[PDB]
Amino acid sequence: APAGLEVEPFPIQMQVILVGTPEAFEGLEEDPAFSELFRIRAEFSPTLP
Amino acid sequence: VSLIRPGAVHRAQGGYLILDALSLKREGTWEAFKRALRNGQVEPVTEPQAPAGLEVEPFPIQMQVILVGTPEAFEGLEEDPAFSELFRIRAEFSPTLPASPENCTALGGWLLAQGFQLTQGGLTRLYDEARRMAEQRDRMDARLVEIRALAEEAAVLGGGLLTAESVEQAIAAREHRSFLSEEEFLRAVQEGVIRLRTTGRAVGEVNSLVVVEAAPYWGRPARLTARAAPGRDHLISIDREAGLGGQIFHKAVLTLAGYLRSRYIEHGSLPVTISLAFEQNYVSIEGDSAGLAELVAALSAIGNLPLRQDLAVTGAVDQTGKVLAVGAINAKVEGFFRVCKALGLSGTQGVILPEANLANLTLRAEVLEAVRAGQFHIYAVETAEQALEILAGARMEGFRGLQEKIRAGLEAFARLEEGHDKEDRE
Amino acid sequence: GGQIFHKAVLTLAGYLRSRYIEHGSLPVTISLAFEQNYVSIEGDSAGLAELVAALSAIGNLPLRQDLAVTGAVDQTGKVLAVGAINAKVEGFFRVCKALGLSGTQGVILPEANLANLTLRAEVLEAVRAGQFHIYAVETAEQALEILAGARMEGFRGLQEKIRAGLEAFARLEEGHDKEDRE
Amino acid sequence: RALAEEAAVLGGGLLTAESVEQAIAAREHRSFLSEEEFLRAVQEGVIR
Amino acid sequence: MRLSYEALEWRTPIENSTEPVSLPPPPPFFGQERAREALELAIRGGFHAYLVGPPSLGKHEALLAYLSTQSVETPPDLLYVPLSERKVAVLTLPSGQE
Amino acid sequence: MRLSYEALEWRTPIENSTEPVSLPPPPPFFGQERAREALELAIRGGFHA
Repeated sequence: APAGLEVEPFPIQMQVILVGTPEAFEGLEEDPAFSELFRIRAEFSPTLP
Repeated sequence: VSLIRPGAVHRAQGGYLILDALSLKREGTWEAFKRALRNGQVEPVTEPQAPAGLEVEPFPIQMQVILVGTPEAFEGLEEDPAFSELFRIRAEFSPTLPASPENCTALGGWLLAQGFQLTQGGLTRLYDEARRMAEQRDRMDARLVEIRALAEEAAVLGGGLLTAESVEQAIAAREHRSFLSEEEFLRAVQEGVIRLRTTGRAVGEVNSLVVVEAAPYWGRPARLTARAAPGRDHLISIDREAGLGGQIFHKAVLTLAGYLRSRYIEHGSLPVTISLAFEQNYVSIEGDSAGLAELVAALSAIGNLPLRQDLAVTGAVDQTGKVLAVGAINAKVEGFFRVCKALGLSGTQGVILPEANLANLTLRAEVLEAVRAGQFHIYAVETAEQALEILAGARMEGFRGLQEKIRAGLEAFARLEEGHDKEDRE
Repeated sequence: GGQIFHKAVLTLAGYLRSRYIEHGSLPVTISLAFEQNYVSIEGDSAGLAELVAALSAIGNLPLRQDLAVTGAVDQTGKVLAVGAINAKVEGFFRVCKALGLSGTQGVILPEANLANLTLRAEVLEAVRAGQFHIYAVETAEQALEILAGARMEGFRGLQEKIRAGLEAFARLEEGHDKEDRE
Repeated sequence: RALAEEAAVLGGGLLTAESVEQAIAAREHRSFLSEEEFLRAVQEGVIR
Repeated sequence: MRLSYEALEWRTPIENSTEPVSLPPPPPFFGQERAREALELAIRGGFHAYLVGPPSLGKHEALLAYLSTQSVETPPDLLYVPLSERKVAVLTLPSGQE
Repeated sequence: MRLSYEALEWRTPIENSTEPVSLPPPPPFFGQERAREALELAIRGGFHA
């Protein structure tokens, strides 16, 4: 479409909370930017006392 | 002419264009950009399916281009001789800064400029934590983004003011959030699933300290074993020969073999084959830097010396016996101290690490307070002989010393092999 | 990978070579094979079954078939933990019951796995009735002496019997070398 | 030519001997980081 | 040898933690003299240059803070001027003339 | 050594199986205090976790 509006980018004011298996985050954790953006790691212990 | 949208070049005339070499190679635009810099001119991108376009005269370039990126990202560009031909000036950001009170004041000023409110104690604690993160006492980490993030976390926990106690809370929370793997390890050790001798003597068993690479940075002990058999001089490192590792002569294996052979010459054929292995896995091995733990375990196995399981052993060893520095010493020592604490401190446990790592030792305050209490003794050694003497408790001198018992063990293996060779000739 | 070293093979070889130094040039080659396949091998940990079977083959030891054995072992002889002890013990108990229990069927499992034993109600009831037995061992010596039914030292000591078997292999190789003179 | 340029900037309009020395020293010093780390490690005793 | 506490105690002694401290902001690239001198050389001479360093060093932040403090001669205005509907040349003018 | 039934008995001793239980719902992430505290930190500070 050559009729694209010059849409102003929508500002982001939210907390992004990724969810996934430890395997899934291994690919993303490689990136030096990922550790810079997401730096609070909430781990779910697979067992409870 | 009115549809020409200015790009990066069309806004930096007489100024500075700040680029990211990582992007330049990720978008493959480095070739075109380098050609443009060569020409000193550039044209906007022309769509090849629009013959009724504009033959725009190339836009002149009069600007300082200042590339930004990591040292790793620039080798992809340093192959081109034009790259060093264009950018003659390389500014290398030192990963560490001199840890001096002037730099502490500078750090405080920088944090205040970031908008944080910090007490003097909080600044001191952040400066100490930065030094620890750099893992040297006299060089504070220059990664000011990480320091800023840590200060953010401390402010959130402190209500807005970076009091010292808030900074210790933030550091403890940082450790605690990624502590799950170590929680499982300690819980297993308590439950007996992973039995690590933290008391008493054992022959050939040592408590090495390893950094798991099946996980992020976390030092933990791994019980390393070495067994001696009478036979060839071949030295098998099981963790380094679990597959496609026996066809490669690893530098660690050759280093251990060289030290062992050249240290004892009365049976210089090395009548003993040494099998080195790790109890269980989660063990990650360098495979290129022989560990002091392996050497002391092999010597104890050869000489049948009961090594103390109280004291962990870490360090990279050279064939002369000169113990070298190892990366991430703090993590290893903290991990062993945690494992000792979970099993309860008997007041005798400790760590044997190279003297070279003395300037890398920045231990967590719990370990320091344990040390001052005479409950956890950090032993620093220079050469493998000192570490072996500390483990065995005895010296290299006198009747029935460590050297004498190692000689006796090698002699016993030599005579056993001679008797075996007698069987091969009869 | 018929030309690639394995952690299990190196582990067992190290243990065997170290434990019998009066024949350090280990005179006997041992073949470890699983009767029937459907056997999925870890390939990264040498099972206590492999070690005790090798020892019985060396020493001509009649091992008890009543008891199963499981567990990984280091190159020192320390019986380590293995995953899913429950499934293995339940499987052996079912196989025993289908053939009819006799009160002597049992399992040899490492004491490390004691914090994992969550056996079913039927197995626990069989234990309480003394129909199925769980023996927890820590070092390969204990498992070997349990299976063989005799102690390592003394009359018909298992260590002495293994030494006798290795000496028999050594004298056989010497007799073969007698033909190598020609 | 590049080194002469660097010397000229440090002198401002002239390639004096001092300017050439300063330019060469700066050439060494800008890529001196690895050796700086090496010497710091040697002094601190990390590498003996 | 058995390390004593004093040779192991590295934490800077905390004196006061009850009062806030006000400090002047440090100059950009503080304790980073190599980068400062290299950038001064690359700026006075107008040479192309490149910064290297481990990630999360705040290279962008510190670099932009330092560059904004720099004063540069007033750049000329450069603009595309169409001599036809097919030919568009580049025109340079004194500052503020476009 | 032959483990006794008492040592291997791990089932919780069942007292009553005749009356319904009335218990309040547990706090979210029960027994997951690591994840709970990490999310507390991520929420109060508004970081990306």
